[PDB]
Amino acid sequence: SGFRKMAFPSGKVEGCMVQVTCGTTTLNGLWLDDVVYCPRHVICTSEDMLNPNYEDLLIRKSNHNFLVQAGNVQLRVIGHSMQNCVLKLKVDTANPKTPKYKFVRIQPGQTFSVLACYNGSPSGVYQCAMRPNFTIKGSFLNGSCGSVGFNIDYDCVSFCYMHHMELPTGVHAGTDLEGNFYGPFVDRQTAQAAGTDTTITVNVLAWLYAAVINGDRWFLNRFTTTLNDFNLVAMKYNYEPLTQDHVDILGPLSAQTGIAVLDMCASLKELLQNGMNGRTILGSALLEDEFTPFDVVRQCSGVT
Amino acid sequence: SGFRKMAFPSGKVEGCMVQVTCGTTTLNGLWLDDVVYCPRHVICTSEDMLNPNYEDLLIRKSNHNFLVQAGNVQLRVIGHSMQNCVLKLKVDTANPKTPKYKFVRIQPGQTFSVLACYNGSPSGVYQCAMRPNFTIKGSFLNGSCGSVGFNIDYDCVSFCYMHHMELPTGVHAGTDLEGNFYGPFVDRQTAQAAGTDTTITVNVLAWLYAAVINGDRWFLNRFTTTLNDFNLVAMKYNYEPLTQDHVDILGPLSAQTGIAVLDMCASLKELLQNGMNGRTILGSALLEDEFTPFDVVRQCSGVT
Ligand SMILES: COC(=O)c1cccc(NS(C)(=O)=O)c1
Ligand SMILES: COC(=O)c1cccc(NS(C)(=O)=O)c1
Repeated sequence: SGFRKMAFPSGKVEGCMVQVTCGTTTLNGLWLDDVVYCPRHVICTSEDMLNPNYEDLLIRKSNHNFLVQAGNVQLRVIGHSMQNCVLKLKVDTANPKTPKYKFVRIQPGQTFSVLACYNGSPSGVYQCAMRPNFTIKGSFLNGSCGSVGFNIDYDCVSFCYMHHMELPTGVHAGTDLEGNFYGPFVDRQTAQAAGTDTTITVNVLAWLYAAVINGDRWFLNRFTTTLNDFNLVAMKYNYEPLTQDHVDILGPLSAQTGIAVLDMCASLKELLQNGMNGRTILGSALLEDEFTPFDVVRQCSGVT
Repeated sequence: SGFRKMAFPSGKVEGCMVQVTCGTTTLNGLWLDDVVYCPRHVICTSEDMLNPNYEDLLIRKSNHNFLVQAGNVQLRVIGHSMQNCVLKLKVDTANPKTPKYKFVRIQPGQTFSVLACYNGSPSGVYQCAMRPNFTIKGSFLNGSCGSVGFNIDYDCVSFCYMHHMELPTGVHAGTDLEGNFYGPFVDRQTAQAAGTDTTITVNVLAWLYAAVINGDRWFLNRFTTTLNDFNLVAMKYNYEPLTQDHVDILGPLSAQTGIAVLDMCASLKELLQNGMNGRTILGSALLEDEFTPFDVVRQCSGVT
């Protein structure tokens, strides 16, 4: 029993973290096989960052300008290319600790673990979600760029995020491992405002199911609703619309608890309209939206 | 910027987790040097668990009755002893991945990371605190016993917790790595009620400092207080008393933010008396008490 905000074990990713230095800029890289992936803004002075022309800045850089250190040993860079907003540094040595891995671009609402690193050295691990506005709410200081976000399916690490940017509002933007930003963000020190940070409805429902499974039942009400009725309320409260695809995904949590998805929707509706009245659910005084349905299944069934 | 509930990187501990089986009971062990540490209740049938006599149950067990598996390879048990509520299984092979490590008994209020394991296989990592009633609020299913709690000081893992028990209320009890229970709990399936789960005052203050550092300032008030005045309010709200030792520990957070510890105490006092009024601090609608002052320093300074 008990339900915790849980990150994947970080060991497989710890073994992939290196320090990348270009001139006076040091950040983190991800070493998979004989390639080190890092944010292309490693090539920038903070001055460059105001209006960088990355192709033009890259002409001034050779293989030997990229200093890659894995622990306290230098890797030989034998090639480099720009893919979108990441640099791929070819090194002469395959990472001996390369895990099975995939590159996956996640959708808003999906959760992942971040291994926060400074100078290629891991400091901590935490669980994030891709927000509906394609930001993440991270914990990232100067030097944390190139820290990555990941999921693990048994023995295979799916890399979904690399850290690039803090917005003036202190929320975070970054790329998939093909260098493509999530959302409309760019690796430039310019005014970039995030859209509405809406609540991930399907995730709140999953967590309400988790609460029922763990004995927190006080919010279960006598009502049901429809998707259209629920969605009118959702809109009003800046919750993402719920689709039949979301209802389908929640099906196993419905089955386990014998609470129809639309019944839990009506319980959520009442919680939005009435508030918590100073009560908690799973030790939270707000509705948690950074557990996916699968996260709830995983933690409530003990997958390794 | 940003402030997250952050666990230590789990890699060093992942490398120490093994499966221990005695008869039909499988749980987790911790392999350090040539010793596997596990809960002594590995020897119990659930029937035994109602009134176990551990010395008497152990007479029926030999070295070969303890099956230790590290990944998919069996370790040879050449010795076994009971220390308090843990078994120490001597194996013929030193763990090649043994990190630098210490055994530390923590005080209530101290935080640590838990690597949740099933069948010697890590499923996730989360951040806990030793509650003032010597429980922890974990996420632990059947098979998770022998999962451990730890801190890392640079390269040295300090092991502070091993999981043993879920109380009828679904909170958790376990031991230090010398087999001594935290609090008055015993490894017996009997009625064991926890005391008052009080709020770790010094931890809430630290997190309020973290909030100021990250731009959440709305709760800063025009008041100050004294330890005695604050403590009258603390008592009323089931907050732990604040000592001059706690004030001393908060000193660096005071210095960084220029907010006197007693001023932040007066801000906390008003938050207890007035509530949050539907506002959040660092994305929480309650006062978070599972960050230590050092945790705040660590995350706000980027230690690795
Ligand atoms: C077991 O049913 C699920 O929760 C489930 C099924 C299939 C896929 C997922 N992935 S998710 C939570 O990101 O959308 C969850
Ligand atoms: C830097 O000042 C601190 O926060 C500090 C100093 C010394 C020790 C600690 N350990 S603790 C938070 O567990 O009580 C924190």
